[PDB]
Amino acid sequence: YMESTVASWYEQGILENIQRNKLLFIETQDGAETSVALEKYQEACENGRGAILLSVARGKVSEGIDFVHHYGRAVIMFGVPYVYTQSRILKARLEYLRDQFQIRENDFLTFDAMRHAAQCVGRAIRGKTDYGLMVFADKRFARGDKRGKLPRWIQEHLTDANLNLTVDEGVQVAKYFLRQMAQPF
Amino acid sequence: YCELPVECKICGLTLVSAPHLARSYHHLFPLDAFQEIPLEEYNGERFCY
Amino acid sequence: VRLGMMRHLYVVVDGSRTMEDQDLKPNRLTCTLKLLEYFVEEYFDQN
Amino acid sequence: SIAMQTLKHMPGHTSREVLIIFSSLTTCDPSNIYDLIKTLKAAKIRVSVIGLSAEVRVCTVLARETGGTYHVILDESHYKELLTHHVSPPPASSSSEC
Amino acid sequence: MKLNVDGLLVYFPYDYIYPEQFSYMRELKRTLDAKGHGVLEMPSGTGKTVSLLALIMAYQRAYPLEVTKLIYCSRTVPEIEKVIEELRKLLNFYEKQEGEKLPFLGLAL
Amino acid sequence: IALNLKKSDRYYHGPTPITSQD
Amino acid sequence: LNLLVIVVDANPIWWGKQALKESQFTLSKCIDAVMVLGNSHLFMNRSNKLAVIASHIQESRFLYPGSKDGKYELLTSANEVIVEEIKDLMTKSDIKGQHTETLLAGSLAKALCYIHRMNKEVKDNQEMKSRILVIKAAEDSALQYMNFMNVIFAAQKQNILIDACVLDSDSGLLQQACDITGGLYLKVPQMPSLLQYLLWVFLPDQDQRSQLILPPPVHVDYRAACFCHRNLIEIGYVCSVCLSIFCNFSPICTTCETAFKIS
Ligand SMILES: [Zn+2]
Ligand SMILES: [Zn+2]
Repeated sequence: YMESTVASWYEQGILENIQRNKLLFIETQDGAETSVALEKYQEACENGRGAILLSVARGKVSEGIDFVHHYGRAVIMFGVPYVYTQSRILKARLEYLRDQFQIRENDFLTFDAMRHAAQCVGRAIRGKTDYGLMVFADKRFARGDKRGKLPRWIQEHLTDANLNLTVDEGVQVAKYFLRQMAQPF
Repeated sequence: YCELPVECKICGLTLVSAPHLARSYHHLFPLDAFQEIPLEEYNGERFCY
Repeated sequence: VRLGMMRHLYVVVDGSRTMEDQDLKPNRLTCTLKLLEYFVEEYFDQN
Repeated sequence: SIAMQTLKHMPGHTSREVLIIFSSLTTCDPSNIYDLIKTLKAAKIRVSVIGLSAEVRVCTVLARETGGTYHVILDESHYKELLTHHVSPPPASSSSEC
Repeated sequence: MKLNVDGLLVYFPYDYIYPEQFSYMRELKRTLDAKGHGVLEMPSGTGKTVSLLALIMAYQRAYPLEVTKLIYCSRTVPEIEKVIEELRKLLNFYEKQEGEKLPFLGLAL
Repeated sequence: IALNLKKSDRYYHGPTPITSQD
Repeated sequence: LNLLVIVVDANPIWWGKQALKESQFTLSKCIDAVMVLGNSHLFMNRSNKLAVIASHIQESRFLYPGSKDGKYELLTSANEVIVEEIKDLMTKSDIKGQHTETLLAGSLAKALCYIHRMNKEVKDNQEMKSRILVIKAAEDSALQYMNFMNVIFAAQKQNILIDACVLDSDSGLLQQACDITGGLYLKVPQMPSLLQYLLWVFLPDQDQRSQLILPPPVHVDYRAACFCHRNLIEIGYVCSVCLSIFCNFSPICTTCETAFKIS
């Protein structure tokens, strides 16, 4: 989906406008290539160029990278991260949890998606009291059950004013939040 | 020259009138803050001095 | 504290695409330039 | 660098300074700005950045490393206030000589 | 910075800490007090880490007969390297607060 | 560097230069 | 709107000496001329407003904050209050041989903050033009230079014209104050006809001053001198800290003694 999305954005002007506005990097299964790209992404963020990092939620980079001020200041999540439900690994795991531990298929599958999303997205806050933004591009996250499965600190900071924002509203609220965070405490 | 203060176009030296320097002396004489008395505090001076 | 009486300052202003943005109420380019004319005058007025 | 190529020839008694009105957070550069920052410190050029709707890393380090300040426009009053504040002469640093 | 934790007064290096840290410590203390396992969540890494170490160290100093050792596990070595430096910092504070060295050893594998 | 002074009264005059029954 | 503030150098030493000298012009007739100017200024336009201040060696006092005689109460009451307030200053005043320099900076300071207060109390529907007419007669003091310069730049910043109508002693800073603020300066040779100068030269406001012919301002000698000798010189050495004109290079400036280096 990432490549398809990037290819679609490359057929369109979207990918050119993005790269023109800020450098962009994309992660792959290769640890070395992603390490270099991530170092270049960070070095781009040190300089005036800045950089954009596109990655797969389940990718090794997401579980290994730590986000800090000016290094992943904002994290975008495109959709609820659901693994391919036809995979035999998922089938065996999910049916066993229902057969032995009695957890429903969609219950655990959503829990693992909610957990993995929060894991990849919540890493924006780590310490030193540095601000960060977490935008979820899916109305699914705004559903009553998904909200309850979301962690309490996210769930309580989340509110109806930012629960079902339009793309434009997200950019406007983000710009305001950035203005409000730039001053000292 | 018609306008001062200005740097010499030749000597590279600043030409200026004495009042222009005094215009900066408030930086050298920072004014002490006056103590606040928001309440009337029985001050008989109804008129502000 | 001690203060540097004489000072030489260069004002750097972006001429980039974002200056045309209506980020404030007026156009950012118009707003910044209008307020800079005031700041430039006040700069000499105080130094 | 264009400012430094000009301010480097200035006398030592005069406070050399730069005020940056930064608008677009993205800025192209031909070389590592950290060398230029180190050069600015050595050149004793006081640099202070004013960011509009942006809290940039390079501007943060540039200001605080050089001893200047980096501020961001909260609102029109904040912008007016920040420029009004910059009208004040810079307080002399312990590294500054008369 | 002495913290009036539920079980005991806990020495802490920073002069100021956020209210949630007190709750997290006094809540976690319940696991020690109840002699049983439990689960909890806290966003901040360093805060929950330093507060955890302070709590468990003070508890261990208070009840060394009850808890002989502390086993801590974290995601990766680069994180572990920072945590063990935070423990050293805490021990440096504790040694300064105590004014003398104590028979205590901690290491990362 | 705090502000320091030794003879400030001289500032009060600038370039300005320099019977009891009456 | 026009706001005219009149400042009278009511120094009892100089005016007393003139009285002892049997001078034709006297403070009473001077205050009376000021009264006529104040009345005629308000008499010129409904929106015209004014204030009057007198100065003494010790301090300065404001002279300004039915129709029994068949005339308007404002003019009549203005005359009475001014006379009563000046008499109070002259009667309630101490005698001191050590202090004789006339106060001016403090008078201008009160006037400027008064003008600023008026500039806020005035309705934004109308614009207010303010001018200060300084009627100096007695000697100035060097200590006043710093404080006088403060009010001079404040008046310039706040666009207040300082019009100087000198009687006897010509203060170099006063002739500078008007020039810096764009006000006029004149020294009357015929003190008894002071009121004619007021009505012809000082009565017209800036708008009227532009559309009218008046004698060009006297050349202002912006003297500069080193603080060590106070001698007039064309080249002086200032420092980026004390900003004081020294006579020659020194490793330490006597006002601060900062560690300058040879160069
Ligand atoms: Zn000096
Ligand atoms: Zn000399």
